[PDB]
Amino acid sequence: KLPEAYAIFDPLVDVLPVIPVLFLALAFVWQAAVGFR
Amino acid sequence: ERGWFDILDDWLKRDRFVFVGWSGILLFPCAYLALGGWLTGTTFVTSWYTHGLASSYLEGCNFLTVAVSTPANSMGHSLLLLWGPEAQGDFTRWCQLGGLWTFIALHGAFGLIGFMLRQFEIARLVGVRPYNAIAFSAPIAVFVSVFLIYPLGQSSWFFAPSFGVAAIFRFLLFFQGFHNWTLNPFHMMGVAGVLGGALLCAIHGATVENTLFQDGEGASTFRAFNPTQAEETYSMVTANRFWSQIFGIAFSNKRWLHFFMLFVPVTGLWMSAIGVVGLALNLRSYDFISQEIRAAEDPEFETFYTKNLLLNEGIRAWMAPQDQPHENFVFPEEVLPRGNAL
Amino acid sequence: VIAQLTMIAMIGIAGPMIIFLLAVRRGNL
Amino acid sequence: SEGGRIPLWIVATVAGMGVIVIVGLFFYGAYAGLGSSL
Amino acid sequence: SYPIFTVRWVAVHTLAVPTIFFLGAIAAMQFIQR
Amino acid sequence: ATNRDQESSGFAWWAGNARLINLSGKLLGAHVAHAGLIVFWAGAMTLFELAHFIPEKPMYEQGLILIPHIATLGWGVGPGGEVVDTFPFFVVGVVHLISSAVLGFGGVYHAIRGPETLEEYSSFFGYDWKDKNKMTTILGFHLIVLGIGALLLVAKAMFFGGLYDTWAPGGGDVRVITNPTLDPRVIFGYLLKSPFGGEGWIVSVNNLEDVVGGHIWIGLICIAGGIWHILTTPFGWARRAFIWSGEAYLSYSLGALSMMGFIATCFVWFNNTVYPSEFYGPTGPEASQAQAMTFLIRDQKLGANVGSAQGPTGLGKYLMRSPTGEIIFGGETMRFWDFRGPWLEPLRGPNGLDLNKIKNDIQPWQERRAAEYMTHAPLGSLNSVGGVATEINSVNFVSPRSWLATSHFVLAFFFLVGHLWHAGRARAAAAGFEKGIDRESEPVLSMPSLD
Amino acid sequence: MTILFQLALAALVILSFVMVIGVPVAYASPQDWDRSKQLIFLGSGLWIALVLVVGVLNFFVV
Amino acid sequence: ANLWERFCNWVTSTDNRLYVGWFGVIMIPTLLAATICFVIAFIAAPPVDIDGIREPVSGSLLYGNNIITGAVVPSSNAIGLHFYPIWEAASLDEWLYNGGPYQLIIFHFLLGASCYMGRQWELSYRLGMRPWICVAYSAPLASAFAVFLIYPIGQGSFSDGMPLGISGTFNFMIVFQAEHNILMHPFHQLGVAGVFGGALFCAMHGSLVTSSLIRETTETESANYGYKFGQEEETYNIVAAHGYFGRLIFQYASFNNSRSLHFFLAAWPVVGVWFAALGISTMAFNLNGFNFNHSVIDAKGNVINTWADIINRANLGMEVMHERNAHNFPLDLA
Amino acid sequence: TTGERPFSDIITSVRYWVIHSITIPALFIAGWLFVSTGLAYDVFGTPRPDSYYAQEQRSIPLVTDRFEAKQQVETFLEQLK
Ligand code: CLA
Ligand code: CLA
Ligand code: CLA
Ligand code: CLA
Ligand code: CLA
Ligand code: CLA
Ligand SMILES: CC1=C(/C=C/C(C)=C/C=C/C(C)=C/C=C/C=C(C)/C=C/C=C(C)/C=C/C2=C(C)CCCC2(C)C)C(C)(C)CCC1
Ligand SMILES: CC1=C(/C=C/C(C)=C/C=C/C(C)=C/C=C/C=C(C)/C=C/C=C(C)/C=C/C2=C(C)CCCC2(C)C)C(C)(C)CCC1
Ligand code: OEX
Ligand SMILES: [Ca+2]
Ligand SMILES: [Cl-]
Ligand SMILES: [Cl-]
Ligand SMILES: [Fe+2]
Ligand SMILES: [Mg+2]
Repeated sequence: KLPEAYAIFDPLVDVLPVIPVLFLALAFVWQAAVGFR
Repeated sequence: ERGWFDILDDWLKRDRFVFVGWSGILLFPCAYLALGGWLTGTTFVTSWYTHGLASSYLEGCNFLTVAVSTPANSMGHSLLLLWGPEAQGDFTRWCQLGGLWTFIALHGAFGLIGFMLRQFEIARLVGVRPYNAIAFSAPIAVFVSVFLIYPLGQSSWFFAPSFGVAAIFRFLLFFQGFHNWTLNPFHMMGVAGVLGGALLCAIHGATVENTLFQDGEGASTFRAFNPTQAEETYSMVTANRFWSQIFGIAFSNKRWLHFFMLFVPVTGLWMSAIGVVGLALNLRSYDFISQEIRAAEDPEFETFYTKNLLLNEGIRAWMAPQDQPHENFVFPEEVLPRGNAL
Repeated sequence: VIAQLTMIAMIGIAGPMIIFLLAVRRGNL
Repeated sequence: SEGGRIPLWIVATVAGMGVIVIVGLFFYGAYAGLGSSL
Repeated sequence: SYPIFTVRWVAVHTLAVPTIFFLGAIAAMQFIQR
Repeated sequence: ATNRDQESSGFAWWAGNARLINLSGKLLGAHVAHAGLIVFWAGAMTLFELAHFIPEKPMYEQGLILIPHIATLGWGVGPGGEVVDTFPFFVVGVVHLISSAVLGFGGVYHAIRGPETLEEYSSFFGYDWKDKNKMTTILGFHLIVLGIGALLLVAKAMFFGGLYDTWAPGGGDVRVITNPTLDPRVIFGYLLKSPFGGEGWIVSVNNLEDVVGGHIWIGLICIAGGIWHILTTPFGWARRAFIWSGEAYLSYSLGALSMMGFIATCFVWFNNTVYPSEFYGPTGPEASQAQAMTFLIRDQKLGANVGSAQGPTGLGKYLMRSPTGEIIFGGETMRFWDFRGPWLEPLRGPNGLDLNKIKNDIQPWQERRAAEYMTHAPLGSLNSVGGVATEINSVNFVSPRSWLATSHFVLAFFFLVGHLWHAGRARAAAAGFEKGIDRESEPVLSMPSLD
Repeated sequence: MTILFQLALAALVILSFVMVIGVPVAYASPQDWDRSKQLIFLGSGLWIALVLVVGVLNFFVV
Repeated sequence: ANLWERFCNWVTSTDNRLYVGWFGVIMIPTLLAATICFVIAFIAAPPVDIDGIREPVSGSLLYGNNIITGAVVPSSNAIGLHFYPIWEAASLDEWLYNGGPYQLIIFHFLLGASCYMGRQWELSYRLGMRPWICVAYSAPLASAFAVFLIYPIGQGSFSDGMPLGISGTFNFMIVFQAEHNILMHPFHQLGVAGVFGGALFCAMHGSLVTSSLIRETTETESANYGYKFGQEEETYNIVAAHGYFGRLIFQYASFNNSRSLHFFLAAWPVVGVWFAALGISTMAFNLNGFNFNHSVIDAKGNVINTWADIINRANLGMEVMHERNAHNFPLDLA
Repeated sequence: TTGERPFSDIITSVRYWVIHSITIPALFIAGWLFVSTGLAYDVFGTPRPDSYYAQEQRSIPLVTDRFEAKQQVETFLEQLK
């Protein structure tokens, strides 16, 4: 467990590792916005 | 001569987003019901009364384990029509008896007929030779041999494949244990046709893609092709030299190449079908008699063939009681075949 | 439970929101 | 009314996110309640 | 200019209508407990 | 928007990053932002692991891969690898996570705001792929950096607490390394060892003195090589041997990474020194051997004379000989006789497993350990159901050794594929036919027929 | 001290979210680059300060 | 030209009936060695103690096998991953008993086929072609590596590498299913999508091209004579093929770009087979197929079987029977 | 093209979404209720988790006669008290 002081951030800490994957999907959102030119 | 038939013919062949055709009258309802039956069964319907299995999302199965399962063995080869003598018009009871299995099998069969008729009809309208339908004869031989003839040869529909991922896996293993199907030269020719087909697909695609003429300025080379162009987009001569030097032989005739691409996987599937017709009757390639005579007399003689048979014996004994519940098998622990420790 | 989902909602919206803001502002996409 | 007002890239993004959410729910369901082995 | 109700419209809906219904059913199933 | 469509750049969107090949500023951006992604994952994943961490279950029962890496370095753990303080894990995680912000800031800046090309801005940071001297120079900076890294491992081991040593006398513990192996016959002796069974190449390293000394050698070698490449330009033979282009250099690096990935797969699978079984779980060999040990102990307690017990095949039921005569565990684990681990070694004498020590000297901790390892063998399903394929649901377990090995095999393979792709392409492009065959100059057409 | 910690940390998270959205939008935005640039300096400096504050306060709350 | 230079020019010559090349310089001796040893062993090798339990298995024709049952048998479990060349044996009789031919053959073969791939690159380069045919060949090659080298490495023994024979192949498959539940593994499933899909698309492309051949011949001659090697014009009408296929499904499901189409023909089976290989190569380290044994449970807690449980019973049969004399302890841990 | 309005026109129009922002959630909710009200069980005859066995029974309710199969299922159902 994290030190007690930080416990309120547990749900946040649970989500963070997946964030890099979000960058790959963002490339595709971006490209769609410029028509895959 | 402009009567109702010709007017209907006009309507059926309109160049629209999804072509209909006369064949569409057969194809569309039958395909729709087959897909819908499967989706409906795998989502909502049990196999508790026919197999003693959960088989739907509703019961807690996942995509790999859902199935529309075959009817109980006691149904024999009943068409199991909803208005039939078994279900008697009762939809709930019909689902519980496995009527969706025959619904899907039969509507699916008529649907495949519809699709091949569609290949013919469209070929005829557009003015091309009908080799696509011809090639589709192999899926038909497979579906008919595996889903109809095979269980018609056996005790009941129960032993047909059930429509599901894991259920199909069970079909594979059953065929190994009971039929020694990997030993069958018809199956083997099937394997050669499927893998040979995949090989041809890959090697042809890659060859075309790697003997392309530079027909544009871009480093991405897809745009440098035009559907209407007269010219070959890649060099058959360079392809030929490369393969002649790499592998010793090469294609030189493109027409023969493409025909061969039809011939290989189509012929493979047809051969597999023939072997399954044999298995409908338990007419197996199970043993080599010479092997068995030698092995029975000589306790030091061992081949991969005898080893595989011991595996099959394990499969039959350990899977039968739950896989064939109508037989009410009770195999006491002490009769179960086992090697040391395991 | 709702917390984790809330996080992934703001975090998840962050990316598309950037593209949207630039698209509206005729930015250098 | 007329096609165009809602940009296609946004439609694809929202639809995609929806797809991700539902499949996510199904994977959660693999670990809870029926089919969970528990 | 363009029609609305076509053969294509019908095909599209015969697939899409049951699909969304089914997906709602399967979603509810995820909260069923033995 | 310079070069950001297919018509101007020559590359479709799905090969869009190839538009960056000659745009040093933006390419710098991509690299720095990617580094940011890596560091981000390290931080975030560490904090996730720590949040889910129960200090009194073994790490390997909890799906941890980064905490084991930290604990191996001697941080947070004590005798036998028990967690005594989780604070260093927290520190490692938070610090990586914060650094990732700095990296990403730089990456985004260079990628969309800064100079798109660096050459006009600075001769120092600017480069042409085809400038061999500049390439060897940047290469040199980076070699010095790597050397420093290896030396940081050394400094940890020798001056800042030491490392976790599964082989420590009296039981595994954190230990300061005072006498690193400097002798080149040992160090490079590992390099010339066969990779086959009982030898195992560099994967066979089984003590921290060798590990540390090895890192001293690699540190000095990398710094020296870095200096060498800063001070020189490629010799004629090298010039005629290689393709000199960005895509070529990338392909070379892909080959290197693939090789390294296969290597790491084998390391995590077989090695129990730099991947301590306390943190990662037992190796496959280890757990198999441990089963044998477990039943020898049980049956011998029952009164069995395990040395003379003939199994069904005629080979010893518990004990047999290796093809060179050493006493080893029997049954299928006969394959794993090269296994070595601190719980087993006290039973080993000059000719292998010793019957007297077996009969008289097996301690309760050895029995415990062998049970533990036998029942945490690296077998399990994709949905993390522990045990053989036929085991029922109940135990939520897939060994970290399996996760790491499988992941790195998949990655190494795809990286070999990438090497072939980019090497082949680099050749074709340097020669000028990567876009296809010239209809008016088809080479085969000017060649004599084969027959 | 605990309250100061809690507020500093929440502040850091919020500010990080603000920077994560605003920095790439600003960098790629045509108009108003001067005010944005200033704001990015300000935000970066404050961000660093907050990391250091949380770092220090950590040892007085745990 | 000096001698070394002439030799180099011959080796890399584009005019040899079969291309040699530098990769070929390694490929040729290795493939010959494996081939010659394999033929002699297949016909004449005595039985081999594959599982190291002094229970020799006969693989050769002269020792009671036919083409279907015959094999070159994997090396002994007593050997494990140890390198066992001829010169490590006290005698050829020993070498043979312990399964030495297997190691000789698979090592020479894997090297030689690796060189075959390289050689495909090399000739592509000498001929001014694009280079990626070799990448396609990486798919079957990786698969051979998986079953001959990676799986043994993971399991700790060449005795668990695939046997060089037909029935031995089936044995390997059945045991693999018992030990890894490969059918329930998504990488194997992608493999099947890859080969079924490949066969499908092969037939499809064959049939469409054949359907759209342009009339160039009479009825009393093969249509094949309507194509001549090296003619400049395409031999079928792709616009017609697409007109057909786009109407068979819908317009935007058919390819109108030949380059795109052929790329797809390359990619689908190649990627699928890459995953097949990775399935074997990761199950090598015992990360196995999905396990849903007793996943479905009723309100009291009774197990409600699914098709996954029936699969489990079959797998149990295989498991308890395989290598019936080789296990002394309750868990099969490799 | 074949005459019908291009899909990309349709699904980027305001009207499409005015209709479908109602029709799509409505169908989804209907499917949910189909399960949540328990109707699905009764329509298809799927056992609820408490209806596979009676309290002390451990034998599957396997159908064993073709023509009286319906009555057998009814009897099995009655046996769950
Ligand atoms: C149009 C394509 C088509 C085809 C080829 C089929 C084919 C089939 N359906 Mg399917 N079905 C379809 C569309 C189709 N269906 C549609 C659109 C629906 C939704 C309503 C269904 C819903 C459905 C259900 C619920 C079931 C079937 C079933 C069947 C099977 C049994 C059919 C039968 O016995 O008919 C018999 C009738 C005919 C063959 C009609 C022939 C017309 C004659 C020649 C004209 C003369 C009639 C005469 C004058 C009338 C006198 C009647 C009087 C004495 C009372 C068969 C495989 C059954 C099944 O699959 O069981 C497993 C089943 O239970 N179908
Ligand atoms: C690690 C993944 C990665 C990275 C670092 C890059 C980086 C880059 N890509 Mg590539 N790309 C990728 C994956 C990646 N790409 C993938 C997966 C695809 C396939 C979809 C592509 C397809 C592609 C194409 C077709 C092109 C690029 C181009 C580029 C370059 C210019 C980007 C641009 O002008 O956008 C402008 C975008 C915006 C203005 C929107 C916002 C962008 C920022 C970076 C988002 C930052 C969000 C982040 C959370 C902010 C945190 C800040 C905080 C630290 C303070 C840049 C160096 C272009 C190029 O080469 O031009 C020379 C180009 O044409 N990419
Ligand atoms: C080196 C890579 C690596 C390894 C060995 C692990 C290992 C682990 N992770 Mg970690 N993780 C990683 C990267 C890795 N992860 C990444 C990139 C993320 C961000 C998404 C995470 C975020 C994360 C979370 C949030 C959690 C884990 C957890 C775990 C544990 C359970 C994993 C599991 O059940 O997987 C399930 C298996 C899969 C999801 C299968 C993935 C199959 C991929 C998609 C195939 C890809 C093939 C190839 C790359 C594609 C090539 C395409 C081709 C055409 C070229 C296990 C120890 C869990 C845990 O126990 O924590 C304590 C957990 O909760 N990880
Ligand atoms: C390897 C990564 C890398 C490289 C090669 C560059 C290179 C450059 N940057 Mg960039 N940048 C980076 C990462 C990098 N940056 C990062 C991580 C950030 C976020 C902090 C930035 C933010 C940034 C801004 C805002 C600007 C630049 C600018 C520049 C240019 C001017 C450099 C100069 O004159 O410094 C002179 C040398 C020094 C000031 C000494 C630096 C002392 C370092 C930082 C101490 C640490 C060294 C140590 C080895 C680091 C190890 C890190 C590791 C643990 C990760 C130059 C092209 C300028 C530019 O492009 O103008 C047009 C500019 O305005 N950079
Ligand atoms: C020869 C290089 C080499 C080797 C064999 C190792 C090996 C090891 N390191 Mg060390 N290390 C190195 C360099 C190396 N390292 C460098 C450069 C750094 C700074 C980044 C470190 C920093 C470091 C840390 C902080 C730690 C380790 C740890 C370890 C151990 C576990 C990790 C592992 O499995 O890596 C496997 C190693 C590899 C996959 C690399 C093999 C490289 C091959 C042999 C050569 C490739 C050369 C290249 C392609 C050719 C150049 C081109 C030229 C010919 C023209 C393992 C014994 C851990 C440890 O010791 O725990 C106690 C640990 O905590 N290393
Ligand atoms: C990432 C690290 C790296 C990279 C990419 C390079 C790259 C290069 N080096 Mg440098 N070098 C490095 C680190 C590196 N070096 C270090 C750390 C040192 C200190 C030892 C040196 C000392 C050095 C010297 C003295 C020279 C180079 C030279 C070169 C250039 C030609 C090298 C070559 O042809 O290799 C290809 C390798 C060969 C041609 C060797 C023959 C082929 C054999 C059979 C390979 C067998 C290896 C085997 C498979 C490895 C497996 C493990 C094994 C140990 C058992 C090339 C630019 C040369 C140069 O041009 O200088 C100006 C040169 O003379 N380097
Ligand atoms: C650490 C931290 C942080 C950070 C964060 C971040 C860094 C974030 C990022 C974020 C992001 C970065 C996001 C992104 C997202 C994305 C998405 C969400 C996407 C999606 C996509 C899709 C859905 C797609 C679709 C499509 C298209 C578009 C086209 C084609 C088709 C398809 C369908 C595929 C914060 C601040 C919280 C604070 C605390 C701590
Ligand atoms: C270029 C480009 C790209 C990419 C990008 C990128 C990749 C970026 C990155 C970025 C990054 C890489 C970022 C990062 C960030 C980070 C952050 C922002 C962090 C923060 C942190 C914090 C805030 C912390 C907190 C805490 C503490 C301190 C304690 C404990 C708890 C917690 C966790 C809460 C793309 C693809 C889109 C495309 C276009 C172009
Ligand atoms: O060797 Mn051939 O098979 Ca792979 O697990 Mn263990 O070892 Mn034996 O038993 Mn199961
Ligand atoms: Ca309950
Ligand atoms: Cl066996
Ligand atoms: Cl054993
Ligand atoms: Fe073709
Ligand atoms: Mg559930």
